[PDB]
Amino acid sequence: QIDGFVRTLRARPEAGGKVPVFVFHPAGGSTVVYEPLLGRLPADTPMYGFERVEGSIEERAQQYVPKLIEMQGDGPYVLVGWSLGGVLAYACAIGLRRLGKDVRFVGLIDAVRAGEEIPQTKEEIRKRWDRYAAFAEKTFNVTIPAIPYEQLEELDDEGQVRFVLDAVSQSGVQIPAGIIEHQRTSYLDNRAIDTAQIQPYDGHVTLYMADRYHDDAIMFEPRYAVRQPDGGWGEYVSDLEVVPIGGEHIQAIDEPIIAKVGEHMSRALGQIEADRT
Ligand SMILES: CCC(C)(C)c1ccc(S(=O)(=O)N[C@@H](Cc2ccccc2)[C@@H](O)Cc2nc(N(C)C)no2)cc1
Ligand SMILES: CCC(C)(C)c1ccc(S(=O)(=O)N[C@@H](Cc2ccccc2)[C@@H](O)Cc2nc(N(C)C)no2)cc1
Repeated sequence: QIDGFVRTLRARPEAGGKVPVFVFHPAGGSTVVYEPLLGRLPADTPMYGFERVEGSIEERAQQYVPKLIEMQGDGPYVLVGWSLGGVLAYACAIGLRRLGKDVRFVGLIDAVRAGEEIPQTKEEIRKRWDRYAAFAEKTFNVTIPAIPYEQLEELDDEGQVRFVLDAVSQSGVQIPAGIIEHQRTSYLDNRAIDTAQIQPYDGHVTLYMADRYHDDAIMFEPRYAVRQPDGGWGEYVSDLEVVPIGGEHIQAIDEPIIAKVGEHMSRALGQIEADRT
């Protein structure tokens, strides 16, 4: 079922069988988010999921790649991710092609960059914690105390979350460990994405593109309110296919919208099966 950070969603047969689909977890989720999609792919398509690991996007990809190669050798690799999962899947594609492997398909499920660039100032840090508090108040129906932003401004990201945690606690909200963990790791995944530089990629990428970011995303980061038609990826990917799916970011992995992703993706997998012969 789960081996290290690999989840089997559908095991491959001992020999032969279709090309496996590798899916990568989003922020604050496991790879069980990909079950609806699995149900929209051909019968007997294997699927394996990469769960969370620590580091820069690059350092995460560096841990996934040894395992991808252990499971699939030379290729063909099919790599899919929703949201952060999409960033991870693409990082892995970069790395696999550089090692001389065969990546046939990268499917970014609404992995869309913020419409504008995020400063790097002490003011932005203050504003981001403000937005996080408003999100946490709405999401958990609690009161978050005002933070003294001096002596937090100067810390790194982990130092910043540690301090906000001590502040929430000292105000008298005891947070379940599971929730502390989840929100810390999600926040740090967001920071990993933001500080990563996207690398050019001369393979085929498919971007499944929703209409907009959902409310909580826009509340957390207002720049998600604006989208480039190419999701920010046209800069880096010469062979980019953009498939419109409608709806919001958060509905992209739910029915009915995942039927569009699944239909399109099935034909891609069909072509790949036709050629392995
Ligand atoms: C559901 C997975 C996924 C990837 C789609 C997701 C993960 C996390 C979030 S969140 O961080 O922005 N909000 C969460 C806040 C929380 C964290 C930890 C413990 C309890 C709660 C929940 O509200 C989310 C959630 N949705 C549901 N539904 C039943 C819709 N349950 O939890 C949003 C979507
Ligand atoms: C830390 C608190 C919380 C729950 C609000 C949060 C914030 C930010 C993220 S995120 O970094 O994973 N943001 C996602 C959009 C979203 C917002 C909000 C919720 C889910 C999802 C995509 O924006 C990622 C993503 N980046 C890209 N790029 C191309 C850079 N593609 O997808 C995740 C949870």
